[PDB]
Amino acid sequence: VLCDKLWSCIQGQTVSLYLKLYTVIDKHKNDIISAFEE
Amino acid sequence: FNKIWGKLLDEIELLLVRYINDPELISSNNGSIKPINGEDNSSVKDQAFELKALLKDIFPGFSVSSN
Amino acid sequence: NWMELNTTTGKPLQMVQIFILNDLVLIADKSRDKQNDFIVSQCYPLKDVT
Amino acid sequence: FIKNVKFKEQLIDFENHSVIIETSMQNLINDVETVIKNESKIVKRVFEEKATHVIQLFIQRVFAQKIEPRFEVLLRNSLSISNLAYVRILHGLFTLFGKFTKSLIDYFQLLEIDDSNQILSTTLEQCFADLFSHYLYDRSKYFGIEKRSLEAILVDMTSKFTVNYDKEINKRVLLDKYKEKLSTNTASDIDNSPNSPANYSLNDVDSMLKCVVESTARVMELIPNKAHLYILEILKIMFLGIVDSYMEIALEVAYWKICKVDINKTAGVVNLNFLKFISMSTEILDLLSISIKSIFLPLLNNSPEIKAQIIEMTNSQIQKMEILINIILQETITVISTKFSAILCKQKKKDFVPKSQELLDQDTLPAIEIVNILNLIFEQSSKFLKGKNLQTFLTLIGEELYGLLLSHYSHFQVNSIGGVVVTKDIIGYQTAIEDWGVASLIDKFATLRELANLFTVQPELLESLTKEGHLADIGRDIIQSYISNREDFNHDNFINSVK
Repeated sequence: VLCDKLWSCIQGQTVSLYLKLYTVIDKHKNDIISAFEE
Repeated sequence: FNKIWGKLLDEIELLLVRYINDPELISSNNGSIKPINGEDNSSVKDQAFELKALLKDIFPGFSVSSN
Repeated sequence: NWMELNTTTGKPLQMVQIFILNDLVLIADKSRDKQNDFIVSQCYPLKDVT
Repeated sequence: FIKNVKFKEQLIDFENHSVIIETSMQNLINDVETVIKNESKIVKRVFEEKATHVIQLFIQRVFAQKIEPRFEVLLRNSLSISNLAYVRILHGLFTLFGKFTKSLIDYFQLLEIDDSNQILSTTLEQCFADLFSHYLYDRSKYFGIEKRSLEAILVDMTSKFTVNYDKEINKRVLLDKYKEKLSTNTASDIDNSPNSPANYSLNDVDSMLKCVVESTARVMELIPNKAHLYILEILKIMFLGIVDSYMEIALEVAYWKICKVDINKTAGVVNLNFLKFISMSTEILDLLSISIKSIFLPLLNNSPEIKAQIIEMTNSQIQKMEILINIILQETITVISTKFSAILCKQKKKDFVPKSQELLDQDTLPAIEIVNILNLIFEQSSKFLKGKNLQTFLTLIGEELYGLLLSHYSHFQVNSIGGVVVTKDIIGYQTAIEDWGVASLIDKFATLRELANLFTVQPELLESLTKEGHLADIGRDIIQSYISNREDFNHDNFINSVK
């Protein structure tokens, strides 16, 4: 209903959190975000 | 649109020319807009910030602030 | 050939041919108007040019 | 293929461009400059055409050699340190591209061909514009992400400036979520001075003016003629940082000092808050007003939307921030007004409801609470605080002390010799409110002094002493009944005068 914009999106883009945070990892090691993201 | 806001342009531009027909033959050719308080180098802008530091001791700076 | 200056900041402006005629001024940016047909005419008359 | 050596950073201070490193490609730019003069003389001899291919394909091989490899490597390393690092060092990096570009202008003058002195020169400047175009001005990378890292350094070095004043001296509601959310629609710290913030002490405004006017100058002189828009963008980000984060955060610092608003018998946390808001006025209003005025006079190029930065940005922060501070000087005026009014009239039933019609003519809680409330209120800071609001603090806070004289001194409800205790305690406050720091009370509390000699209407001193000059501060039919403000009115037939 609303998590599809919010959190079912996040349940459809779960790995895309760290994958989208990797977008700053070529432009301008990876433990404290990609292992223990809470 | 350039009638629908064309005429909304010009009827505005005359309307203020109404309100500046003030009783002097007001002649309305200044353009200064002052607030409540009345270079050619690289670091001269920093000298303008430091010129505001010269304004930081100028004058007191005194004004009125009450209500 | 007066490559003009941005008068406020003191940096350069674009270049300008200075066309001082008999009684009118054509401070014309001829860039990239390589003519000198219809160049950028910062123009006025000389009788009140200061 | 450098690996981003120290240091990197040592450059994020509240100043101009700073420490390491060179460039080290200005090494390579000088090497391309004397290599440029070398192949300039060599190919000047050994060719037929001149710009072809020296300016044509060997300037192309210059930037394709250097500015492709070494300068995008320099963007990779300088950006690989940080953003505002490579923003300021992008201003310095591309400023060095203008340096060596000007060395190709004088080195262009070492060449002597007119079509080469035409846009074949500006082909080298156009490949300089291509090195610009890899981090192009057409995107929000070169300006809006420069404004974003400028917001990083702006909120960083400016929001966390006045550190314990911005965060925190309150919750912070601090009358900005309380009074301005009600009227325009109390102990919070104790007790010294305007001590970073206000403002802080104009040095944070010199810090935010230093770095923010610094990078404002950097993207100002650096970027193209599309400048007044971003000048209204970052200048409105100074309307964030100064007209909102220092008129309503670092002067919500000062309104956490005006969280001692409504300070009735609470004039100790407004004994250090007169100088705090008074120096928000002086340093923040005077320094930010004249500095934003004359600095804005340079900043406006020629536009009439620049007047929308004059009126709506600047002058509506003088009228809007005038609605901030003077309404918090209206409720701070209610703090000192409720202070002297409530606290100075809070004497008990032997002074402020005295029936002592033939005795008790001395000093009491009118003098102790007038000199304590007011002379601990405004003769702590506000006597030496605002000269930035000189006749407003002194003449208007003392004019409300005259209003408080109408609440304490001309409203001291004592009887026919207790009125003489107002003529030694509220006339003992009339000169004392005129020394209490809110010190305009030498004429209207002196009117309460002659009314105090009028409020002592006994059966031998009721008619003409009440009929004196400023004893018409007693009532028109309540001259003889000047102690009708008391328990007992005027001792057997108060009202034999109006007929």
